[PDB]
Amino acid sequence: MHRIWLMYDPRRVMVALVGFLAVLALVIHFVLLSSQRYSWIENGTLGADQAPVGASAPAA
Amino acid sequence: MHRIWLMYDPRRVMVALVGFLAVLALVIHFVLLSSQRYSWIENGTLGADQAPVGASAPAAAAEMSPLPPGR
Amino acid sequence: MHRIWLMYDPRRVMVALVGFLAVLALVIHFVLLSSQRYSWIENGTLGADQAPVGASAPAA
Amino acid sequence: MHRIWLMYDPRRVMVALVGFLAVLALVIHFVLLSSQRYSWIENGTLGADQAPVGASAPAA
Amino acid sequence: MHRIWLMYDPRRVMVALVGFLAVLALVIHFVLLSSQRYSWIENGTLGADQAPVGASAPAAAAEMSPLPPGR
Amino acid sequence: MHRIWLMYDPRRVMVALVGFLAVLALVIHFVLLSSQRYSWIENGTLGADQAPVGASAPAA
Amino acid sequence: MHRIWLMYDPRRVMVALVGFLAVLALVIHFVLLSSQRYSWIENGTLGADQAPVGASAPAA
Amino acid sequence: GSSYQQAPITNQRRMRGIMIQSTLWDMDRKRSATRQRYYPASTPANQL
Amino acid sequence: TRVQVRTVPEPGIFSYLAGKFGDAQIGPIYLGWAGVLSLIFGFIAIEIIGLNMWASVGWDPVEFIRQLPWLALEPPPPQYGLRVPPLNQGGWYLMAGFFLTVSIILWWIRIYRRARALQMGSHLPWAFASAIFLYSTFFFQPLLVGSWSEMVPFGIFPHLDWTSAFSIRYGNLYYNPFHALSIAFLYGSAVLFAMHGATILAVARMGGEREIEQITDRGTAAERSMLFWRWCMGFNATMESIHRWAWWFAVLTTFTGGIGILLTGTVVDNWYLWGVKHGLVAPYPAQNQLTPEQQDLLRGRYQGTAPDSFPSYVV
Amino acid sequence: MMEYIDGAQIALYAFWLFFFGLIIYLRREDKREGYPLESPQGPRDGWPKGAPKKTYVHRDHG
Amino acid sequence: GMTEEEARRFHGYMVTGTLGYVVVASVAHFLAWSWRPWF
Amino acid sequence: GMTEEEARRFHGYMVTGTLGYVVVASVAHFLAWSWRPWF
Amino acid sequence: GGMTEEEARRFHGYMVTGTLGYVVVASVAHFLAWSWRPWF
Amino acid sequence: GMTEEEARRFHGYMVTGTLGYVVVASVAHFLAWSWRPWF
Amino acid sequence: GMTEEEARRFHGYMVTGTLGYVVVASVAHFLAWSWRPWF
Amino acid sequence: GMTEEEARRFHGYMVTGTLGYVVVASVAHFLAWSWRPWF
Amino acid sequence: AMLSFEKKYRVRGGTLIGGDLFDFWFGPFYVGFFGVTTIFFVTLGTLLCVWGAAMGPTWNLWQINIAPPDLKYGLGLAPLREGGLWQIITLCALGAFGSWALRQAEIARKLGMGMHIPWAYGGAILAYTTLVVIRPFLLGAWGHGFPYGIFSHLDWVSNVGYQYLHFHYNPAHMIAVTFFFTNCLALAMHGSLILSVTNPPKGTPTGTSEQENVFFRDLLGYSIGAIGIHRLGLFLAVGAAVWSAICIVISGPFWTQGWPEWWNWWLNLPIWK
Ligand SMILES: CCCCCCCCCCCCCC(=O)OC[C@H](COP(=O)(O)OCC(O)COP(=O)(O)OC[C@@H](COC(=O)CCCCCCCCCCCCC)OC(=O)CCCCCCCCCCCCC)OC(=O)CCCCCCCCCCCCC
Ligand SMILES: CCCCCCCCCCCCCC(=O)OC[C@H](COP(=O)(O)OCC(O)COP(=O)(O)OC[C@@H](COC(=O)CCCCCCCCCCCCC)OC(=O)CCCCCCCCCCCCC)OC(=O)CCCCCCCCCCCCC
Ligand code: BCL
Ligand code: BCL
Ligand SMILES: CC[C@H]1c2cc3[nH]c4c(c3C)C(=O)[C@H](C(=O)OC)c4c3nc(cc4[nH]c(cc(n2)[C@@H]1C)c(C(C)=O)c4C)[C@@H](C)[C@@H]3CCC(=O)OC/C=C(\C)CCC[C@H](C)CCC[C@H](C)CCCC(C)C
Ligand SMILES: COC(C)(C)C/C=C/C(C)=C/C=C/C(C=O)=C/C=C/C(C)=C/C=C/C=C(C)/C=C/C=C(\C)CC/C=C(C)/C=C/C=C(\C)C(=O)O
Ligand SMILES: COC(C)(C)C/C=C/C(C)=C/C=C/C(C=O)=C/C=C/C(C)=C/C=C/C=C(C)/C=C/C=C(\C)CC/C=C(C)/C=C/C=C(\C)C(=O)O
Ligand SMILES: COC(C)(C)C/C=C/C(C)=C/C=C/C(C)=C/C=C/C(C)=C/C=C\C=C(C)\C=C\C=C(C)\C=C\C=C(C)\C=C\CC(C)(C)OC
Ligand SMILES: CCCCCCCCCCCCO[C@@H]1O[C@H](CO)[C@@H](O[C@H]2O[C@H](CO)[C@@H](O)[C@H](O)[C@H]2O)[C@H](O)[C@H]1O
Ligand SMILES: CCCCCCCCCCCCO[C@@H]1O[C@H](CO)[C@@H](O[C@H]2O[C@H](CO)[C@@H](O)[C@H](O)[C@H]2O)[C@H](O)[C@H]1O
Ligand SMILES: CCCCCCCCCCCCO[C@@H]1O[C@H](CO)[C@@H](O[C@H]2O[C@H](CO)[C@@H](O)[C@H](O)[C@H]2O)[C@H](O)[C@H]1O
Ligand SMILES: CCCCCCCCCCCCO[C@@H]1O[C@H](CO)[C@@H](O[C@H]2O[C@H](CO)[C@@H](O)[C@H](O)[C@H]2O)[C@H](O)[C@H]1O
Ligand SMILES: [Fe+3]
Repeated sequence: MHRIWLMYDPRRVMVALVGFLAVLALVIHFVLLSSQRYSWIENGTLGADQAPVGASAPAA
Repeated sequence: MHRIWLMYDPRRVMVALVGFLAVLALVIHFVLLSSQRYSWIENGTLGADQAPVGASAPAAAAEMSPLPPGR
Repeated sequence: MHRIWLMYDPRRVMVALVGFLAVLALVIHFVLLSSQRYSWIENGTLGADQAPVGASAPAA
Repeated sequence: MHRIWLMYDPRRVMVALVGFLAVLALVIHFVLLSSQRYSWIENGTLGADQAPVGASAPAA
Repeated sequence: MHRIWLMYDPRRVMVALVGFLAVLALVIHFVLLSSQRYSWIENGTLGADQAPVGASAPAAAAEMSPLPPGR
Repeated sequence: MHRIWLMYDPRRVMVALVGFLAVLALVIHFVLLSSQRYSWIENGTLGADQAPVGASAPAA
Repeated sequence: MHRIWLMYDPRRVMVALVGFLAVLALVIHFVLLSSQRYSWIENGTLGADQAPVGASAPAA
Repeated sequence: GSSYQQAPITNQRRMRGIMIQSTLWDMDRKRSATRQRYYPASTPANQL
Repeated sequence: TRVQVRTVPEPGIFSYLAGKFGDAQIGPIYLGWAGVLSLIFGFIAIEIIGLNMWASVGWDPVEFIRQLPWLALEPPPPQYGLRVPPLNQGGWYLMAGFFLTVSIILWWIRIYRRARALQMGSHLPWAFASAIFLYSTFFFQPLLVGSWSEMVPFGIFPHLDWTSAFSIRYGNLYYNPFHALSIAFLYGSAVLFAMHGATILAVARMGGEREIEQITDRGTAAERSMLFWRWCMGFNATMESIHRWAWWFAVLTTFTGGIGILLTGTVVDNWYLWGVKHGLVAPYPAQNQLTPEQQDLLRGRYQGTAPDSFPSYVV
Repeated sequence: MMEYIDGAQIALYAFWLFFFGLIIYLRREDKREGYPLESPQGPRDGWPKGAPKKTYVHRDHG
Repeated sequence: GMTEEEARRFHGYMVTGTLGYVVVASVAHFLAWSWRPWF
Repeated sequence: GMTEEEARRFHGYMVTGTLGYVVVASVAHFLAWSWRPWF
Repeated sequence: GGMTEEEARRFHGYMVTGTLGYVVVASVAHFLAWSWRPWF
Repeated sequence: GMTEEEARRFHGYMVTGTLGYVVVASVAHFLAWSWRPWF
Repeated sequence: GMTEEEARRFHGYMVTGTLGYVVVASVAHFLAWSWRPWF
Repeated sequence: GMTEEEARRFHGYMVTGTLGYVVVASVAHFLAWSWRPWF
Repeated sequence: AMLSFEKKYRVRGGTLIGGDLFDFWFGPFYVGFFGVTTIFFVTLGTLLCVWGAAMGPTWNLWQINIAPPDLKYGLGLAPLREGGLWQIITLCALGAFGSWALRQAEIARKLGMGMHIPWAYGGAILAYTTLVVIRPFLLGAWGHGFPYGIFSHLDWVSNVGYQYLHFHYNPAHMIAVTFFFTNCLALAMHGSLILSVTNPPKGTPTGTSEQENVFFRDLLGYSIGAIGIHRLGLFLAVGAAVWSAICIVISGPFWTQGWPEWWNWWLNLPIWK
């Protein structure tokens, strides 16, 4: 499978890879930080049972 | 692994790295500073037990009818 | 470590460093000046036991 | 230590220094003049025992 | 010290110097003219013990009002 | 001192001077005219003891 | 004194002078016409002691 | 009004912009920014 | 494209000439004495504005960036009229306005002197003078109505708050005919530069962008430009005179604008009612009808002073 | 006094007279090239009559 | 340019015009003063 | 530019004209101070 | 030009050592931060 | 540009003008102090 | 273009100036700490 | 650019002028502190 | 009548549809097939405008007002007196404006010019089509179009702005305004530079490209070049209309709150929330 590095230049791809991973990681952390459930800077010391949960269906 | 520095200019990668680390360090400090638990310039002298903590699930019916604050 | 100055022109490095340090120091002073606890121009004489402290946990 | 002036043109360093110090002096005077404790044009004749302090009066 | 005029063209320096002194003097006169204690055009005839002291409050006047009567 | 006219063309200096004095005189007249005490067009016929005076020290 | 006319083109000086005097005269007439005391088109026939006078000092 | 009485300094806005209460403060409720809206208390040193 | 030339010795006889075109020095970006003073005066104006904005968030540098477009240096209170106001209540405003105004006028002189030194016509400083004229009506109209409170606050969103409130106070600026004319020239300036830019790019293959040559020695690129517009809309300019159409449409934008501002609050206080008087206002069916008791009940008060007390209502 | 006449109406008609004067000026400038027109009935100037052809002098390097 | 003899000639009219203008203004001011003094 | 003796000549007029104008302004302030003093 | 392989080894040796030294002081910074105010 | 002895000459006037200006400013401040002190 | 000799020489000052800066900042922090601790 | 001794001469003025300015500012703070201490 | 150099250029060819059938002139005007369709749509649309004026309350030019239908009619064609007449005129306007752009393309092709002018005019047609077609369609009623009346459409602009409480806060509107203002400055600047080299002060040689390049560099701190200033003017003028189209199409179809509270995202960036 290393023949793929005869098609694509490692110089171009490794920059594009690091860029994509850095952007994806940062997007996920800020999505979680904005949530109630995972606002870990304020609430990280709460136990799992104490952490927020979104509203269930009432079904009635 | 050292051959990565044949693949990229060792002079320029250093500037890119320090620039990245400086921005990340500043971002994390300002995220913390704007928080309540880690607004350390105002509340850094508080002990860990008395530092702020974010809101918690009521762990109950969330329904028990209130009573007024005592006059 | 002095060979590092062969790789980077100190004419460039020191201008960048002095610029960074000056901006950073100004940011830190103004962050302190606008806080309650360290607004030293108005309250610098108070003495540590009666300087402000940010509110302890709401659960108190 | 003087070889810094072989590395930089002193004709530019002096202009940068003079401009930096002039702006810094203006900023500090403006910050103080905007304060209550050091509003010296209005209150400079007050003795230090009755100059303002950034604290609330006891027992209201 | 005279060699400063060999490093800097005095023809350029004097324009900047005059400009700096002009803005500085104008800033200080406008600052004083807007002060309570030193608004000398309105109150310059007051004696030193009659002149305002301590009038540093940021909103000494009403912010919101009609314009003064037109005639 | 006459050698100043070798650095600066007196033809140019004289026009700039006349312009500066015109603007300065206009500013000073306009500042006085919009004052209370020296609004001489409406109130110039008042005697010196009848002319307005700014407020004394408050809270005596 | 006449040599000022060698330093400056009299064509440009006279245009400059006429322009200045025209603007200045127009400004002064409008300032007076806007005033209360000297709004001569409406009140020019009033006697001097019946013409408006601005507010005096607050003696009472 | 006949005459003007100054509010306590803690009731005086730092921001003189007239619409700020609708354009910004309706939506902004950050604690630090909310504190900066008014001047802090200020007392002659002998009264402390 | 993508065969750039690069010139090592000085073009003008990448790089640039150090030399003279007669009185005009070439090389550095020209300031002269008027340019230097303009930058000094203008810098102090910018500093006063920014320091006042930054002080208004209590020197907090995070809030200074976060809130920046809402920050203002705000004009004096209305009851001062034209008198000098307290430093914290518009004294800094008038000081920044003064230094900005001087800085602008010194920049005009700098441009005027440079045009003459390069042996060029005076068209650019008189175009800039039209913009300065509109700017100055934000001083003269507050002067004519008699209060510095009516001036424009320094601030990104705050000056837009003023722009809306000015139209509200004076009863809808759409019915000001000089505002309407100013818009016609503003739109016309976009029409002309779209048409002209597209025209010259459409003949650039034939050397049409060398406009000075096409003015002095009419080529086929000029002829095709003239025939396109003649065949399209029945009349045409020339390679020179299209720049006169351009110049006047830009200049008339701010000139007619300035007249519209000077008339507002001095001659007309409600432009919609002026529109009714002069027949501008289209009729619509009534959305409501008041009874005579409601005409007295629903009149309000003109807005007064803010309450300077905190009433208790002890009852 | 004059009810219907007011200063904003006076100013606006002053602008209209200026503006039509300017359009006439610009149309004269527009005719410094390509005019008089050819026609089957002979030469034509349209209206306003154009300004004349304009001769340019160039900076002497001799 | 101009000759110094022309400048001397021109200056005489320029001074005479300035004086005549100042005279007419001085009468205009004294007329205005008599009708409605400003001090 | 100017010769030094031409600069010398101009400087005499320039100093005298400045000091003359300052003298006239001094008298205008004497008149203003008599009419309505500012201290 | 480019980097010669003996220079690249010298540069890599510094670069890796510097990176790890930075991580070490950041480790102590987190040790101090955690013992002052833990986030879990 | 300018020669050293020519710079020496100019410097003497700059020193003299600066001193004269600071002297006038010192009298202006002491007049202002005697009228209405700021400390 | 640095020589290795100049680079060695410059580095000695850069280390020294950094150490001086860190020392002053260390005294400044301990003054600040003893006046108003942040932990 | 500069020669090495020409830089050495400039450095003498530059250092001494800096330390002179710091000395004047030190007295300014001594006077400000005596008038209204900030700690 | 013809310009003194014109006859040489009046060849056949470059048409898009009609071949040689309409490939002729009428006075100065080129006709062509889209000339014929232009005049058809112009005449029909204008006479229906005059009819809308006739059945309206007045002939006063400023007060004439052909309004769109009520929103209850949705995307149907309303009764003609109830706003269906506005809908017919709108179709005529689109036919005229489209025909005008295609006629310009035939003229440019006949002269060997690039298509820059038709495409630039397309920026104006886009903005019109956004106001009367695209935004009304996304809102679901033709009644969202603006009325045809010299001042009554300014009443529409006024009320649409205040539907969002403070329309100055619309971020695309801020960009569009900046393009309009920058365009007008750039037009004053370019117009002045060409005129001042071609009309130097009396008794001075005619200027050169080098002089306007020198002066422009003193004004902006860079040299744009002769083609660059025309690219800039086209970019600014057309970009203004495109950002105008964006700013109105986001108001209602995509954003429905006040525009000030759109900025809440900036206040809540996590670095300073
Ligand atoms: C309400 C408005 C608000 C707003 C109020 C303010 C608006 C002010 C706008 C002024 C615009 C003037 C533009 C201009 O003059 O440009 C060319 C020239 C430089 O030209 P150059 O080419 O680079 O150099 C050569 C120069 O000499 C010009 O030569 P030129 O061939 O053109 O020939 C002569 C002059 C005409 O000159 C004179 O008239 C001088 C006469 C001197 C007489 C001395 C006394 C002799 C004894 C008396 C004898 C007896 C007989 C008299 O060419 C001109 O035509 C240009 C205009 C000259 C006039 C300058 C403006 C003066 C009037 C200002 C009026 C202010 C408003 C009333 O520029 C200058 O020298 C500077 C102009 C003045 C700027 C002053 C500084 C700005 C204010 C700063 C305020 C600072 C804070 C207070
Ligand atoms: C005049 C004395 C008083 C003066 C004071 C008041 C008015 C001041 C302005 C005076 C301007 C000149 C009027 C004139 O007579 O022009 C003759 C000339 C025709 O070209 P030419 O080179 O001069 O002559 C050649 C021709 O004689 C012989 O060749 P040929 O025999 O092949 O030509 C056929 C002829 C037939 O002649 C006509 O049909 C004349 C038509 C004039 C129509 C004017 C209508 C104005 C009212 C519209 C009210 C609205 C009706 C819907 O020529 C033609 O085929 C005509 C070609 C021109 C087509 C013009 C199209 C409309 C132009 C814009 C209309 C205004 C839009 C607001 O036509 C033109 O150049 C007209 C266009 C020039 C002015 C455009 C100005 C646009 C300003 C827009 C900004 C407005 C901001 C508020
Ligand atoms: C609710 C809001 C109101 C309204 C209120 C106003 C007001 C109020 C004004 C305008 C004005 C204008 N309006 Mg309107 N306007 C509305 C609706 C519109 C609509 C529309 C589609 O609805 C449009 C297209 C316009 C268009 C226009 C322009 C034609 C005109 C400005 C011309 C110009 O170039 O100004 C831009 C140019 C300038 C401001 C000149 C600046 C020149 C100076 C010299 C630049 C100095 C720069 C300086 C050195 C830089 C440093 C500064 C520091 C950072 C501080 N308005 C509605 C009805 N409008 C103006 C006008 O002329 O009114 C008659 C005006 O004052
Ligand atoms: C070129 C020299 C080598 C090196 C050679 C050695 C040698 C030899 C020894 C250690 C030892 C240690 N090294 Mg090591 N070490 C290096 C780089 C590192 C780095 C790093 C970020 O790169 C780190 C975190 C460490 C950390 C450590 C500790 C885990 C360990 C215990 C001593 C100590 O506290 O040192 C504190 C110092 C630091 C955290 C940073 C500075 C490291 C200095 C340059 C290492 C040499 C000094 C040595 C420790 C002095 C005492 C031993 C002598 C033989 C007398 N070394 C470099 C690459 N290291 C010792 C060990 O394993 O003991 C059981 C040991 O004997
Ligand atoms: C015809 C009408 C249009 C118009 C035209 C127009 N504007 C013009 C011109 C023209 C023809 C110019 O020639 C002139 C110009 O210079 O253009 C580049 C200008 C101009 N139009 C401007 C802006 C402008 N024009 C606008 C509008 C308009 N301009 C109209 C649409 C607007 C709007 C829409 O609001 C704005 C904001 C400016 C870019 C410019 C005038 C610049 C000026 O006056 O600057 C004065 C100086 C300052 C602001 C100070 C700057 C301070 C520095 C940033 C400090 C840096 C430190 C400094 C070095 C310290 C000092 C040390 C000393 C030793 C040097
Ligand atoms: C908000 O805070 C607020 C309230 C604002 C408070 C804060 C205020 C602050 C920060 C103030 C700062 C002040 C300051 C520095 O920073 C102040 C520094 C001021 C200085 C340096 C003043 C210097 C003046 C010098 C002058 C006048 C010189 C004149 C020279 C003359 C006349 C001679 C010219 C030469 C001739 C004639 C010879 C020609 C010969 C030739 C050619 C030959 O011989 O060839
Ligand atoms: C919200 O968060 C908030 C609150 C903001 C929290 C903050 C958070 C953060 C992220 C802080 C970051 C801090 C930081 C890094 O990251 C900080 C890094 C600081 C650093 C590196 C400081 C270094 C200073 C070094 C100096 C001064 C050196 C001076 C050297 C001199 C004088 C000698 C010059 C040379 C000479 C004389 C010889 C010439 C000879 C020559 C030429 C020859 O011989 O040739
Ligand atoms: C430390 O340095 C810092 C960091 C502070 C520097 C940074 C500064 C920053 C960030 C500055 C930001 C500035 C901004 C964002 C400014 C925005 C300005 C805007 C949008 C302004 C818009 C319009 C303003 C107008 C039209 C103002 C007009 C004012 C006039 C015409 C005033 C004239 C006053 C005169 C002529 C005279 C006054 C004095 C008199 C004669 C009356 O005497 C008292
Ligand atoms: C070239 C230089 C030209 C300008 C030189 C100006 C020099 C000015 C020197 C100012 C010296 C002040 O000298 C004197 O200081 C003492 C404290 O030491 C002040 O002392 C007084 O005020 C202070 C502060 O309010 C109180 O704390 C103190 O209890 C009280 O006695 C005096 O009010 C002042 O008169
Ligand atoms: C500027 C002068 C115009 C009057 C200004 C107001 C001041 C009133 C007093 C004027 C008295 C006479 O003033 C005096 O005039 C003479 C010429 O006559 C000038 O004389 C000047 O030019 C002459 C040549 O013409 C030189 O030889 C001389 O060295 C030089 O000073 C003086 O500089 C001035 O001091
Ligand atoms: C403020 C810091 C406080 C926390 C402590 C930080 C500890 C930092 C550890 C630094 C250890 C340096 O230890 C070691 O140095 C040598 C040179 O001396 C470097 O050696 C490097 O250059 C040499 C040549 O000189 C090459 O042969 C070698 O391959 C290369 O790695 C190593 O890369 C580094 O591992
Ligand atoms: C208000 C009082 C407090 C502020 C004082 C401000 C001025 C400085 C006071 C000390 C003055 C003497 O200071 C001294 O001047 C001499 C020249 O005379 C400088 O000397 C410098 O130039 C000379 C040649 O001129 C070189 O040979 C020398 O190597 C170089 O250092 C010294 O570097 C400086 O230290
Ligand atoms: Fe062009």
